[PDB]
Amino acid sequence: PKMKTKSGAAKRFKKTAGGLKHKHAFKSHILTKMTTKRKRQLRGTSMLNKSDVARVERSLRLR
Amino acid sequence: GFEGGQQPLHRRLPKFGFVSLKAMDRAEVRTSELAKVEGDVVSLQTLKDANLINQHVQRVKVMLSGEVGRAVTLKGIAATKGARAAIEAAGGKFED
RNA sequence: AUGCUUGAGGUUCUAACUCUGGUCCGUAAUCCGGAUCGAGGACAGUGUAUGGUGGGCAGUUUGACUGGGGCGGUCUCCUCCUAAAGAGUAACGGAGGAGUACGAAGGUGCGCUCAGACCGGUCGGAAAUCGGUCGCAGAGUAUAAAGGCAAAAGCGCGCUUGACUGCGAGACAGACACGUCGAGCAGGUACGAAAGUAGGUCUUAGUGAUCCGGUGGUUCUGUAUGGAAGGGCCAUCGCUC
RNA sequence: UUGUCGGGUAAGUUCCGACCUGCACGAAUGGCGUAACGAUGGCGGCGCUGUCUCCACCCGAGACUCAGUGAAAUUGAAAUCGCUGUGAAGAUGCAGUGUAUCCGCGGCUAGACGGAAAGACCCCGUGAACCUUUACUGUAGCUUUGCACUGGACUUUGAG
RNA sequence: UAAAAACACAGCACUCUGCAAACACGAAAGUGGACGUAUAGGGUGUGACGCCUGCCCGGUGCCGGAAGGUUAAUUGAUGGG
RNA sequence: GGGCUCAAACCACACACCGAAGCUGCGGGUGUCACGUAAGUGACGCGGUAGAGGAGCGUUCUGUAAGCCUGUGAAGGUGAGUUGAGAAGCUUGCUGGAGGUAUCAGAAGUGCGAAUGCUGACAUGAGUAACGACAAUGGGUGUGAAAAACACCCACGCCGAAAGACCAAGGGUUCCUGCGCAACGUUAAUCGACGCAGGGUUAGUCGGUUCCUAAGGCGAGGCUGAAAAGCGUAGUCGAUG
RNA sequence: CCAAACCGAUGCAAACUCCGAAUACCCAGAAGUGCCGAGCAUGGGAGACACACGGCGGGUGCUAACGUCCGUCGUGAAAA
RNA sequence: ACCCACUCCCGUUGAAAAGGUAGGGGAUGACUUGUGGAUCGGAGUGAAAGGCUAAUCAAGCUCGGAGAUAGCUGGUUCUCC
RNA sequence: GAGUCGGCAAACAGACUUUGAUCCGGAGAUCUCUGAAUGGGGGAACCCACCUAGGAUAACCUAGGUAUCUUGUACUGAAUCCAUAGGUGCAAGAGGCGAACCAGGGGAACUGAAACAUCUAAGUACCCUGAGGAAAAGAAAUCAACCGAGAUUCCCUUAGUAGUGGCGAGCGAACGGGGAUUAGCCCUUAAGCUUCAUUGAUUUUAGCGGAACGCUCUGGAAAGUGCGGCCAUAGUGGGUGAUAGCCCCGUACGCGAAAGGAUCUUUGAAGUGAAAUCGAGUAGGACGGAGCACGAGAAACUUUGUCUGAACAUGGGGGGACCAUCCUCCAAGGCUAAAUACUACUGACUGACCGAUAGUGAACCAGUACCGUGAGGGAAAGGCGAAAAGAACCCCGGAGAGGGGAGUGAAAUAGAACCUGAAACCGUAUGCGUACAAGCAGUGGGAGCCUACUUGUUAGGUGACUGCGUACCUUUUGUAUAAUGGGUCAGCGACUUAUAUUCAGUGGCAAGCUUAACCGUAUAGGGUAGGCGUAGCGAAAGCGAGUCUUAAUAGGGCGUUU
Ligand SMILES: [Mg+2]
Ligand SMILES: [Mg+2]
Ligand SMILES: [Mg+2]
Ligand SMILES: [Mg+2]
Ligand SMILES: [Mg+2]
Ligand SMILES: [Mg+2]
Ligand SMILES: [Mg+2]
Ligand SMILES: [Mg+2]
Ligand SMILES: [Mg+2]
Ligand SMILES: [Mg+2]
Ligand SMILES: [Mg+2]
Ligand SMILES: [Mg+2]
Ligand SMILES: [Mg+2]
Ligand SMILES: [Mg+2]
Ligand SMILES: [Mg+2]
Ligand SMILES: [Mg+2]
Ligand SMILES: [Mg+2]
Ligand SMILES: [Mg+2]
Ligand SMILES: [Mg+2]
Ligand SMILES: [Mg+2]
Ligand SMILES: [Mg+2]
Ligand SMILES: [Mg+2]
Ligand SMILES: [Mg+2]
Ligand SMILES: [Mg+2]
Ligand SMILES: [Mg+2]
Ligand SMILES: [Mg+2]
Ligand SMILES: [Mg+2]
Ligand SMILES: [Mg+2]
Ligand SMILES: [Mg+2]
Ligand SMILES: [Mg+2]
Ligand SMILES: [Mg+2]
Ligand SMILES: [Mg+2]
Ligand SMILES: [Mg+2]
Ligand SMILES: [Mg+2]
Ligand SMILES: [Mg+2]
Ligand SMILES: [Mg+2]
Ligand SMILES: [Mg+2]
Ligand SMILES: [Mg+2]
Ligand SMILES: [Mg+2]
Ligand SMILES: [Mg+2]
Ligand SMILES: [Mg+2]
Ligand SMILES: [Mg+2]
Ligand SMILES: [Mg+2]
Ligand SMILES: [Mg+2]
Ligand SMILES: [Mg+2]
Ligand SMILES: [Mg+2]
Ligand SMILES: [Mg+2]
Ligand SMILES: [Mg+2]
Ligand SMILES: [Mg+2]
Ligand SMILES: [Mg+2]
Ligand SMILES: [Mg+2]
Ligand SMILES: [Mg+2]
Ligand SMILES: [Mg+2]
Ligand SMILES: [Mg+2]
Ligand SMILES: [Mg+2]
Ligand SMILES: [Mg+2]
Ligand SMILES: [Mg+2]
Ligand SMILES: [Mg+2]
Ligand SMILES: [Mg+2]
Ligand SMILES: [Mg+2]
Ligand SMILES: [Mg+2]
Ligand SMILES: [Mg+2]
Ligand SMILES: [Mg+2]
Ligand SMILES: [Mg+2]
Ligand SMILES: [Mg+2]
Ligand SMILES: [Mg+2]
Ligand SMILES: [Mg+2]
Ligand SMILES: [Mg+2]
Ligand SMILES: [Mg+2]
Ligand SMILES: [Mg+2]
Ligand SMILES: [Mg+2]
Ligand SMILES: [Mg+2]
Ligand SMILES: [Mg+2]
Ligand SMILES: [Mg+2]
Ligand SMILES: [Mg+2]
Ligand SMILES: [Mg+2]
Ligand SMILES: [Mg+2]
Ligand SMILES: [Mg+2]
Ligand SMILES: [Mg+2]
Ligand SMILES: [Mg+2]
Ligand SMILES: [Mg+2]
Ligand SMILES: [Mg+2]
Ligand SMILES: [Mg+2]
Ligand SMILES: [Mg+2]
Ligand SMILES: [Mg+2]
Ligand SMILES: [Mg+2]
Ligand SMILES: [Mg+2]
Ligand SMILES: [Mg+2]
Ligand SMILES: [Mg+2]
Ligand SMILES: [Mg+2]
Repeated sequence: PKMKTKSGAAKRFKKTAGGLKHKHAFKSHILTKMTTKRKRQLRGTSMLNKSDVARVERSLRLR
Repeated sequence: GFEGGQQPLHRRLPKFGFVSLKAMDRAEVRTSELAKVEGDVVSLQTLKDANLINQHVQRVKVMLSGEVGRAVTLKGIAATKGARAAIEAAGGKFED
């Protein structure tokens, strides 16, 4: 049968021309103790690291 | 996704965004594709006849990608500033 | 209060219901059913909903390291040594700390320089405050150690909120996720006459991913449409996980 | 701890009697006694004896030989010695050396880490089973009340 | 591979049970208890007999009580959208 | 180890020689680069587990193939020779007696020594242990191919609350007679509960059946239960009586 | 009769340092040699994550162990 | 007699998947025994040993789910570079 | 249309048949006993009855009837007056079996989640019920989205998307589109369906005819060799003594039914659909469940165990909380073909399927033998030859077993345990070696001897003596290891397949490429719905060679020059 994409991976990794976007960790619930610089530089999307692409590419059924 | 029992990357990172249900009926037609339509009038049904958009597509937008070969009329189809200039440069026109 | 809707206890009544009570019949029959008498009686009992109880029974969990295992200890973070003069580097190797604190103990401008000793001096003594000489950091630096500290980074005072918002060239570090430093630009400030300084604290510990839920905003979305709900985005809260 | 004392023996870690310092007895998970009973545990004696000193002789049945029939476990292949070393650390097989003509039969079990059973002890596996409980989460059953089956009346009970 | 000191036992005691008994097997009907009826029946412990069986009710269980607190389904006042 | 002492020990120096799959020589193969638009030359390489990369052999089937080979001898089997770096190929003697398959492609149940692998055959142990109650045999005669075991006779020994005679259960022809001995019989067998054939079992009274019931079963209706069913009344079976 | 400080002589120290190499490491330039390449990037396929001994520097142990734990090199692993 | 199974020896590829010889216990009883019947798989039955339920028992056998799962052990077949 | 009395499996007997047998097909007759088993009983294949009618006089015989339940009907009929319950007769029907498919009731666990409880496995396995050749469903109180579609069922897509999920492992749509089929009828009573006539068509169950070849060589035998022909709407069929278009049976093609079955049809007849008359304990609601992809979630919708409970087209349902507006439909009554599922069974055809350890467990007297109390488990075992021509006769031997001749046959070492006839393993014969010699048994060197021709620079066999040398596999840091595995041989025995997908190689086409289902005198061609690509950025609205962040057109992220 056809391959089933991992639901959790698809909710965290958007495919754009240029890689897979994802948000950052450590921005959820303990933020007063974090500097503004740290919280501002942990904001936005980012491309997936080279070493994690094949693993995530397999979690999604794109390989 | 199995990392040996370590918290997997597909669970360390947060879920984000929502999918757009409103964007499931839309399509983008390049200016290089407008000349492949039949009958000199580019429309919703005429683009489906030319097999340039899917049958379910309900709203179309034209963006500047390629050269408009021939003058055509865009009837009920939106366009970008660059696409609109290119279409009218080739002799085309827009209708509501 | 004559009269009026209806809750909760009690006492009666019989007509539901119950009888593993008598009698008659089906019937050649201790089942059963019907009739009738008697006894209870809206109770009991059963369905459904609900609280309690419940190893009677079931499904399971009950960590790892480890000079075998168990017992004891340890598990994350910081400092020193091991560590072989770049970085890194193990042992149930040798030693200590952390799970905070501070709206001032932050910023700035201005000003100052400790510890200790000796001599003199009311209580006053080894040691309190005062004066003088030496002293030159042996003090201090919220806190463990190490590395720093004269433009003191130590101490005092005035004014303050830069413990700002968006960012960010470029690096260090690094399996990843995280982490560290940061010139400069814009906005808006504070202190200073000004050049300037300020994106916390001399530095290095003081910490916890995701999911889920909560709160404040939001030009996003809104299952016919307009709303709304719900969702997204930004900010933030809840783990001795 | 074979406690100490007494008895029993030539000599008694056992036994019997006692002491009390009961590591850590104790009163229906009964305490302490107790005639009778026991293929019950411990200890002593008489008798009796090949149990033993210490074995001898004898009688049957095997073993042994002949004729007939005819298994077994095991087995990588064998031209399958000792010793001292070496070596995955205890050697028929390696090194050095010694001894040693070839092949049976009766015997014996020192070795072939001899055969037999993928050690049962021990540890491990995010194995199993069954058992326990104030482990967790459930649950049969038992129990509480609401509603239904389920009604009449009279009386103590709030607001309209 | 264990015949025993284990189990049973007569006797003892505690407790439950008023009969459609408790209790047990059964989705239930029914059946056992028992064609019995507290001198009976079940469960529990002890274990002929003799002398006896002491103290503790704090814990847990069981029994009794119900003033107070807390407490389910249910009902739906009120407030906020 | 033998043995060794102006050493065959030790110290110093020197000149020889031995010694490897190292190096060189000679012949061959192969990898990668470069020159070659060629055959080939040049240089440097060529131990190897896990593992990656490359290039092949062979087997069965399909197409090529209504072809080709084949009774003047196919496949298979068993020897010999020969060719290639190898998997392997080719030629041929014998056996065999009717099928085989060139070449190039295409498909795979495609290659075995291990799995205490599975099935069959056959070894080793080994002509070894054993021949199943230590109640016991001896002789004569016969028959027979053959007699310790069969039959008969004369003796001996064993059981005799059985090792004798029965009834039941269970078995099922094993009973008797003729013929027979391959296998079966733990040896032989002429003998047999063995092989082939024939024969043999006679009931009013024995035992069943029939009559009657116990425990218990089933059970019309009936009561109960998701269904399947459970229970049970009237009945109807059910001996061990 | 003991003894602070100071003075002089005199030793020790992984967690002492007024000093302080060799090496090693980082960077730049340069010749030749690389077997035709060493370097880096991207991608396809892994295996491996039980190591052992020897030397050297160490901890630990008794400067015991064919011990144990690191660093570093060599060999075995996988090499006759 | 019958039922049983305390001791020794033998036997242990046994005559025997639990026996035999010699001794041993009960032997009118809570006895032994035949025939028929009832109770069984989280179930029965148990003078209680986790005993027994067809040489099988801390949950029988048989078929099915089923090729359960096996981070474990074993094995994995022609050639060359 | 000439043989026959079935097979193992023949031998003698006795017969039948051109007065048409055997054989094949249709229709009849008979059809013991058991089994739903049905008169009662029962340990299946057995025991015991009764009633009616007839016929025997003895101890019976023939024929029929005698189960239960449901439906209907008739007669009777309690407690209890009428009744009713009950009882008796009659008529019709049912029961049981069968591999799968269908609808429904009940419903696991292992497993996965690298533990495990929610979840998964899965509404699966299994148990049970009912029906039919199909079943079910089915004619919008349905979607959609302001445009419209127009019952049901099935296939391909949409799409592993939306969503769901200890947001873990997993589960997983719909809208829309392309197809296959096409059908709608009624409750003011129909389309249909069933049965019985009836009119014609086929079809099935036996059969008939069916072309055309000779010589020659080898050979046991010709179909093969060589030469020369003929048939073909028949040429790659099976046999026949080796390989056959022309030898036989067949094949293409053309005919054929007394009788039965079946399917289409044309009319007719009743029967049914049939619930009557438009849907009330219904819609809605509360609680607890189940299903919807949806696990309570903000949870619509369906369904119902408990409890309640409307309106009447000026009404009601839905459009995924909910409200308003709009759109769309009319529930609580029914019937309905086709496309779809399956094959225990029958026939034909086919296979880059097997070929006796394979293929069914079973090629053979196989669900047998055997094992088990039983449920159940469950084998092994094919080949003489063309033809039995299966060995007359003689000899040894026990009137044996087995052999030696003879004979048959092409061949007997094809002799019945029979094609071929491998290996392990066991022998006999010959050659060489071997009884002073230590070990993975070989390898390097090497004398002698023997054999054969090539007569010694040869081939083969053996191999004294001597250097070196501790099997293999596995597993390991490391194995001669005294670690593992193998007694040996022969046969079998382990990286497959499907569907999605990525990368590489090699092709087609190229800003395009490609179809799926499906259609298709069918590997063609059509079908371009869909998928991928030609544009990105952003969570998204959106903008777009840009976009996002931001006050910022500044910086920065990603993208754009193929
Ligand atoms: Mg947030
Ligand atoms: Mg299209
Ligand atoms: Mg009640
Ligand atoms: Mg438990
Ligand atoms: Mg489980
Ligand atoms: Mg551990
Ligand atoms: Mg360093
Ligand atoms: Mg260093
Ligand atoms: Mg003073
Ligand atoms: Mg002073
Ligand atoms: Mg400070
Ligand atoms: Mg809306
Ligand atoms: Mg919001
Ligand atoms: Mg004493
Ligand atoms: Mg004493
Ligand atoms: Mg006690
Ligand atoms: Mg007491
Ligand atoms: Mg006692
Ligand atoms: Mg006794
Ligand atoms: Mg002998
Ligand atoms: Mg030794
Ligand atoms: Mg011996
Ligand atoms: Mg052993
Ligand atoms: Mg083991
Ligand atoms: Mg015993
Ligand atoms: Mg007791
Ligand atoms: Mg030399
Ligand atoms: Mg050499
Ligand atoms: Mg060389
Ligand atoms: Mg050369
Ligand atoms: Mg080399
Ligand atoms: Mg190599
Ligand atoms: Mg072949
Ligand atoms: Mg083999
Ligand atoms: Mg192998
Ligand atoms: Mg022997
Ligand atoms: Mg012997
Ligand atoms: Mg013997
Ligand atoms: Mg005998
Ligand atoms: Mg003989
Ligand atoms: Mg007798
Ligand atoms: Mg006889
Ligand atoms: Mg014999
Ligand atoms: Mg006989
Ligand atoms: Mg019954
Ligand atoms: Mg009945
Ligand atoms: Mg009877
Ligand atoms: Mg009797
Ligand atoms: Mg350099
Ligand atoms: Mg590891
Ligand atoms: Mg490691
Ligand atoms: Mg190491
Ligand atoms: Mg070591
Ligand atoms: Mg080690
Ligand atoms: Mg290795
Ligand atoms: Mg006695
Ligand atoms: Mg026990
Ligand atoms: Mg047993
Ligand atoms: Mg179990
Ligand atoms: Mg399964
Ligand atoms: Mg398995
Ligand atoms: Mg009958
Ligand atoms: Mg019957
Ligand atoms: Mg009456
Ligand atoms: Mg039926
Ligand atoms: Mg799991
Ligand atoms: Mg039918
Ligand atoms: Mg139908
Ligand atoms: Mg409309
Ligand atoms: Mg013909
Ligand atoms: Mg032939
Ligand atoms: Mg209606
Ligand atoms: Mg409803
Ligand atoms: Mg509704
Ligand atoms: Mg809506
Ligand atoms: Mg309708
Ligand atoms: Mg077979
Ligand atoms: Mg064969
Ligand atoms: Mg002849
Ligand atoms: Mg043949
Ligand atoms: Mg043969
Ligand atoms: Mg000699
Ligand atoms: Mg020897
Ligand atoms: Mg040689
Ligand atoms: Mg040697
Ligand atoms: Mg080891
Ligand atoms: Mg070695
Ligand atoms: Mg070995
Ligand atoms: Mg050995
Ligand atoms: Mg072995």
